[PDB]
Amino acid sequence: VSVLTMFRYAGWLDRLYMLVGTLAAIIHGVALPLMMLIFGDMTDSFASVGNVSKNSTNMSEADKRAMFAKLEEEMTTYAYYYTGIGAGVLIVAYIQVSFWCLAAGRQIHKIRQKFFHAIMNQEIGWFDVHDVGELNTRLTDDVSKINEGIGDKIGMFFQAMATFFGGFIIGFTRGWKLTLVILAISPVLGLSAGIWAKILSSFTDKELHAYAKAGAVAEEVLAAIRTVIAFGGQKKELERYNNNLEEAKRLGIKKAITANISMGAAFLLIYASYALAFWYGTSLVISKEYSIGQVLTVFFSVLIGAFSVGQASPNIEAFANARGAAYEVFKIIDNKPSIDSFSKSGHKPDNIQGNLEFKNIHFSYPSRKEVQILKGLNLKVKSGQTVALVGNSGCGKSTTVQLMQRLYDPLDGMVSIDGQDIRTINVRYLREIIGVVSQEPVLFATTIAENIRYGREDVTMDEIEKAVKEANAYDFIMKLPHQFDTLVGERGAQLSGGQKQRIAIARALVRNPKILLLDEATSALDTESEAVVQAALDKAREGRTTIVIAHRLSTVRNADVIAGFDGGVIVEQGNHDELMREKGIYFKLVMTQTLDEDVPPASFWRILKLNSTEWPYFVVGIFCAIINGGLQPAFSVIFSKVVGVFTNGGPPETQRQNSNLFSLLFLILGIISFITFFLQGFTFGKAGEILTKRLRYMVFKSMLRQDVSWFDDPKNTTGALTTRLANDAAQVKGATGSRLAVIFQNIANLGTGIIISLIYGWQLTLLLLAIVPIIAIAGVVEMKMLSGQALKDKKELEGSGKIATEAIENFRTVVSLTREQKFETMYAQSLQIPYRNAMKKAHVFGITFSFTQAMMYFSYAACFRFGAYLVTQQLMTFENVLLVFSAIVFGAMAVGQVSSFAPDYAKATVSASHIIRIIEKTPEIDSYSTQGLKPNMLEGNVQFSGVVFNYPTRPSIPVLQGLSLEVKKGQTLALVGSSGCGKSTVVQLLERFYDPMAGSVFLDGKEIKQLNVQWLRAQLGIVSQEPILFDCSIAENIAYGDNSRVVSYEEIVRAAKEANIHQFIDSLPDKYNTRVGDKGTQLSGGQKQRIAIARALVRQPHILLLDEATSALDTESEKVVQEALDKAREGRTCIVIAHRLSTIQNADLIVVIQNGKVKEHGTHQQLLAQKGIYFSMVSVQA
Ligand SMILES: CC(C)[C@H]1NC(=O)c2c[se]c(n2)[C@@H](C(C)C)NC(=O)c2c[se]c(n2)[C@@H](C(C)C)NC(=O)c2c[se]c1n2
Repeated sequence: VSVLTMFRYAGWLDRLYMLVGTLAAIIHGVALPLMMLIFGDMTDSFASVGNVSKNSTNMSEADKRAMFAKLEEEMTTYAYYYTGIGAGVLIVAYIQVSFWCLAAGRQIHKIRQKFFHAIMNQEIGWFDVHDVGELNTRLTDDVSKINEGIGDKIGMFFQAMATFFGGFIIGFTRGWKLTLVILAISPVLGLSAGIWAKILSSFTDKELHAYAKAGAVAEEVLAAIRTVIAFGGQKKELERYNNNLEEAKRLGIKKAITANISMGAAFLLIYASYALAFWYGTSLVISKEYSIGQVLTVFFSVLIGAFSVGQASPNIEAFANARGAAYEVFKIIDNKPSIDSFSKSGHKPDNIQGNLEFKNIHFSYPSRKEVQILKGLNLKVKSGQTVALVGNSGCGKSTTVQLMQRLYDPLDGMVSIDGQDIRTINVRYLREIIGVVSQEPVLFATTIAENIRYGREDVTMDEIEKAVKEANAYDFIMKLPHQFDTLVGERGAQLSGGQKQRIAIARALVRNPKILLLDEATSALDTESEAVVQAALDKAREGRTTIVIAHRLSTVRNADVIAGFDGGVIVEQGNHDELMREKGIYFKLVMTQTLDEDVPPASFWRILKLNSTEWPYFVVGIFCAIINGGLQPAFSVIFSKVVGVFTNGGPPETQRQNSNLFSLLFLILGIISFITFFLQGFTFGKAGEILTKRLRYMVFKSMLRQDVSWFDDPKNTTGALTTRLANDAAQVKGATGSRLAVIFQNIANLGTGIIISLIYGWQLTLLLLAIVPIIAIAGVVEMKMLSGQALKDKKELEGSGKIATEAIENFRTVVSLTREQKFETMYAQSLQIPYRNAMKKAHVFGITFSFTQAMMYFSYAACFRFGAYLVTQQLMTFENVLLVFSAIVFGAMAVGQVSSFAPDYAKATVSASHIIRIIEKTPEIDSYSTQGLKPNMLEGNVQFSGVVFNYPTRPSIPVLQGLSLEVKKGQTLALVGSSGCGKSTVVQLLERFYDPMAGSVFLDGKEIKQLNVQWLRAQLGIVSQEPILFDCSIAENIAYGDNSRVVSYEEIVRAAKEANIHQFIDSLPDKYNTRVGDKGTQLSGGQKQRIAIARALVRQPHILLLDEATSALDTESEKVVQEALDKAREGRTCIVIAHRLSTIQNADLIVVIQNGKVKEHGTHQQLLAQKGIYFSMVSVQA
């Protein structure tokens, strides 16, 4: 039910098609065992011919005839065999695939529309809860997973019937009890295999979780980069915990990694066992009873039943994860909670006009426990009026405004619009009859003409023309290029909020309600706009009764009636004057305000050379690799022998030949493997260990030393970096392992394959090499075609998913609701295309997979038939075919390698390139000389000649053009610009974070941008806006280890003293030991600054860089800061930049710089004597 059924709901000819295919799949897997039985019949007639060929020394003619007759006889059996099994595979395959598609296809599609629309119907709730971020996320993600659920499933039913039926069919029909001995030994061995292997595979899981832990403890904080450069360099810590947990869980999970190699070894060991019991049980039940040297069929075949149950396993899984998540989020899908709104039929009020009535409504927010914001609200408002609400403590006003669109249904009491109860009239009809405008003027990524249109589908640019003209916007739109058909550059980020809101005005305007609501629309907008806007707001009001909650008492004056609120506490009501007269709430309050990347340059073999560098040595590794390969073709050889010696050889010692080879297999495979692996696992594994660890150490430091425009102007977040750390150390690891695997399979396949290939027979060697590289190329192109369709599909669906998102993310839409479907409709359109396209590609996968399989039987037809070729009187085509097919097996072993081990080397290398390009870098300012700190450099006079610069993005026109400043010693250089840039950049330039484009600086005499970077940052009293202190203790923080500076106790005492933070240091549990406490979230910015300053003075600068230090503080914080800073200055030079046009007075040389160029300068009153820039600044101040 629910889970699975719903999960597969909705398909007539679909469900039928689904079944159909299913069947196909069945006949398919089964098709493979049949294939095995056959190899039986052919291998048996073949064995007969070889045994009589063994007797020989007699009737030469009777032999020409018996062997030719049997040759052509089976040569035919082969024709009709591959013809059979073959044609089959092809056909049904293509079919099962169509299941996959068609099925999931239309399925998903359906689920698609029903989900979009679903969300667009869950209403309020999608604002109520959800992450409405995480939602569209799961939108796309989940939908897809459901799909993969439908297709892989098909594949599952498949291999499920391949194992079940095959292992049955053969595992019971051929043997009678022999097939049963098979069942005995084979299944039992399959058990022990899957068991032990899986037990230690999960032991690997546990080891990997122990890793992730070691990982984060190998992560730490790596942001706060800037403050860090102005600090020095962590470098030990990182490395410490780094390699620490690394090496530990390294050897450890590498013990389970090597144990994983102990697993590939346990499985292979047991493999050998498979052989052991296999051949043994055979040799016996093939020498005594059931003498057919064809037990091979049954036994081998059931093996196939096992491996098919495996593949079956991952497929099922996908059906699960798909089933599970799909149906659960499906429940959050098809489900139609709604009912607190909905969108259909309802009550129709043609009466047009009416009065708003709020009759005792008790409302609690959707957050259950949240205290009812409308602890009983009574408020009626006549038509034609314009009532405003006033509050301040948040949540109540906007709340009423809110439920006026029926948004949240009232918890109790009710509200009657016009004279009928809001809850009784149709919702759409309501929402349309209710024009509203909140603060956020949301605009869609389209043209103005549109946004408007959105407000109302049908409408001619004519009406829009007037509408806007009325919403007074017909001007900027005009002066705006493209006219009405002007887009809004990806979202509502291309014009002033004033304009935006305005447009909206227009929007809702064209809606022309009867009830207009303004949720502090004007709010959050410059004064000027504020006026023009209010203006429009008015022009649209008064013909429409309107309620308005705002803070601009100024725009509250023209109120036909004011509403007393301040967080959900109704009170005084009536005209402005009446409330002022009431000297209550109004009066008072009125008087209270008066992650993408991808880089072209890769790195061919470069990673392999730098590979070796990051490697001491491990021939031992490559060695065991090689021998390992040799080990594989070996089994190949030996097997051929076994089957051969027994299918055509001498009757005596048949048991010694059998007991020998089978025993051999065992010792050979099992022992050399478990050993070859373990051994390598240890070597190559340790390889990845150091490589990673060491790699990190370098990469990280490379960053530490790195810096300038890097973190100064980065687009490489702290995460992206940290990640880079982990992932890439790991990926290169995969680079060395691959290289290992490469040499391996190679010599394995290539080498041994060719050797045995020379002892071939020249018919087989060639026909087969044609077959392996060919089916190989068909597999690679198979994948390629598959990723392609997958990629392009993700792009069309993307577009569709981007818009859809835009709507759900921007629920505001609902405000007009005049688009829901309209929207989804447009998406139906896009969806429409990738749906027909999903069909085409469907068929595709079909023909592809099929053609694959084709190549399969085909290859077998050629192989066996071409092998057996001419065998009249005994020709060079006998048992050797085994070895030949061993070469086919060899190609298939190489496939086992590229489908296993370290990643496809691809992402491995790309990630390798990244870590390289980074570990490399260009230091730019590490150690050096470039000064000697002569006992007479302790001045501090800063010089700025030319000063032209502009952090990386030069075509944005430099923010430093021909600048020039200067500053004496032991004084305070005042600095004030226009805003943001200029101030900080200079400070920066001093810190030499960015070497100016043209010009230079002089901290005292020598040339800054030549002086010693290290020392120039040794003396520096830096304290910018947003401070910061690592999750250390204040004592340590205060004692900021700039360099060899040993945490000087009495020194730091000096820091808390002057800094003015000794207050928190006095008492407050632990005194100096208190860790910032949870990364710092326990001390006010004032405090943190106090420690900031402590830092500076702790370094005893000769220059103090104050970057608006206190610029988001308050009482005694700004005061105590300016005082500590007061004694913190004057003994040593200090450029103090700031936007405190008030406390800047106390300055020696105040410099008024107009971004790029300084315009005025000198002493305060003097600048005031210069009525102009500085003047207009203190006057705007007031
Ligand atoms: C592929 C199916 C037709 C069929 N095999 C043959 O017809 C065949 C004819 Se000679 C022979 N197998 C012997 C012999 C060469 C030693 N094979 C191996 O020692 C060997 C070692 Se790993 C490996 N195979 C992988 C690889 C090949 C995928 N194959 C299978 O798990 C598998 C399961 Se059923 C099956 N194969």
